[PDB]
Amino acid sequence: VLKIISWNVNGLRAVHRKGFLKWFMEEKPDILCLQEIKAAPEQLPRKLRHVEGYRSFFTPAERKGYSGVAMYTKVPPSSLREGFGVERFDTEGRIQIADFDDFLLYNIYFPNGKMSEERLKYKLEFYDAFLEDVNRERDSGRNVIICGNFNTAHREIDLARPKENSNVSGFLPVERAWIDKFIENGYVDTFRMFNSDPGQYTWWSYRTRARERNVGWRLDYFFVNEEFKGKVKRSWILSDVMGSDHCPIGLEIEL
Amino acid sequence: AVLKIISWNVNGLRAVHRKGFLKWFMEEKPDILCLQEIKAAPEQLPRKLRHVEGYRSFFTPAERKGYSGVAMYTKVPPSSLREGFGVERFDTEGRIQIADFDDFLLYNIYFPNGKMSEERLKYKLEFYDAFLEDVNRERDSGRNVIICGNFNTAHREIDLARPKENSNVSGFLPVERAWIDKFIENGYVDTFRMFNSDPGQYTWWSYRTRARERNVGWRLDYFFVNEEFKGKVKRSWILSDVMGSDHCPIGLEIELL
DNA sequence: CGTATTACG
DNA sequence: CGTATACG
Repeated sequence: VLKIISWNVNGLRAVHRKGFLKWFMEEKPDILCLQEIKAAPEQLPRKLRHVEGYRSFFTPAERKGYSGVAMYTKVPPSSLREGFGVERFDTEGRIQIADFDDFLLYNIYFPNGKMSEERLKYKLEFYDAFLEDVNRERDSGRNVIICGNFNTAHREIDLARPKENSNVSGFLPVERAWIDKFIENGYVDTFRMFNSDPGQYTWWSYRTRARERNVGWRLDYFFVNEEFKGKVKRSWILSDVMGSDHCPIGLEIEL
Repeated sequence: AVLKIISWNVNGLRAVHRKGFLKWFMEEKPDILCLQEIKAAPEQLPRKLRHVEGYRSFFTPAERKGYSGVAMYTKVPPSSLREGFGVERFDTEGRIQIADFDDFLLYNIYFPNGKMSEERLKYKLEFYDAFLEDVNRERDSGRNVIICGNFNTAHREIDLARPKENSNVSGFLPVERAWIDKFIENGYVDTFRMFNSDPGQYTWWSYRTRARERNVGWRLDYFFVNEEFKGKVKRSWILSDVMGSDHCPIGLEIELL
């Protein structure tokens, strides 16, 4: 079994100050995917770039201190691709696609659509660009694992206040429909394979102290292509790991 | 009666508020509180910071957002408050309040820091010149004056822990030290030194080197009076245990009648 | 070091 | 609420 953890850390330097490395060394994932690092490698301490027993990969945005994704792994991939082949989507530090032979691992920080209509439109086009790429690979016979911050709660069970958020980016009908479509394209929301409970969230607003009252949203997911779903042994939420407004999520994969 | 004035370069009034400023303020209960480097306009402050029970507040922010700025809280409001010397470049940086309490004028002044450039050192020195013309005109007209705030210069070698290594650092340049000498010769008295002639008495310490815990400091904050008023000064002291900023507060007590 | 700026979330 | 250039 291989353990993969995904975490939108909302600042890698920030979580580092809070004890990221202590947590990392206790949890011992085989592969760790991070989103929203808000750093390029040259701004990171050495102990963050060089972690014992892991190869690290950093894919920053062009804009300083914005977005960015990272991957640490005990076995290195045979390749790592950092975009879809579309400039506007490939320069925000949102995409790592690592080839582990048994599977391709997509580590994706999907755009947030809250700030503006243009950014909602960018988010939905990113979604489409993502789906084209992953389908190309799956069709070629590759098995695929996708984790990261999708920035959308899929169904009503996936946030504490569905009614109030019907017109808020993150629970818009159009966004929820893209996830339906993604699933209908042959992919499985792994957490829902094992847990059909409500109150299971991965993000809580800092602003209203939402975490202590568990007023959250499930924005972070592990998906696999349906042909690969038999190899998924566990999908869970690391609810109690603090340090970010998102908590980590986990996947156990056989082979 | 006995009047207590406290001066404090807070380095962010919202910051000190978050650290317990109002609690300290209620404990100390000065008659007048002068603050420098508030880094805020009144609209950025909560209502309870704008209006403290028993005090009237006067905020004089810089044109630039979150930069500089001075404020004053007083139990008895002044008859008038002037917010400049009448020189535009000196009057737009939120550095000047001149309040008339009838018995005296109180200047609450955040003097400029000259460390960043030659341009800003020249600015500081010209601001010193404009300040001296102002206070002299008021004094010459028959007013007693109290001047407090952050002068941004340690006067003598006793006024900082490391005088030699700062001989060419703004804050301890011969030209700056000489200006304080000149201000004094114009008929003004550094009140702290009326009562305390010891070394190790400082009001500012660098955050960057954790200087405060080793007391590697500078005396940058002062209360001056015109010499004719000095017999009214009962005490002048440093509130060195009061945390929350890289400066500590200073105090003056005066007795009128 | 630490408090502001503005952008983003 | 909190994590990402200017001044001091």
